[PDB]
Parts: sequence; C-alpha cells; structure tokens
Amino acid sequence: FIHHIFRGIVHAGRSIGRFLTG
Repeated sequence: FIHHIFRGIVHAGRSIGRFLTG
C-alpha cells in the first residue's frame, strides 16, 4: 500500500514530463 503510493508518484511524474516534452 505505502510502496504502491510511492511508485504511482514516479509514474505520474514521467507522464507529466512526457506531455510537456511533446
């Protein structure tokens, strides 16, 4: 549960950068 939340944050960050990049 706790570890899952941390992993979700990392994936969300990459997704945000992907849209910003292109």
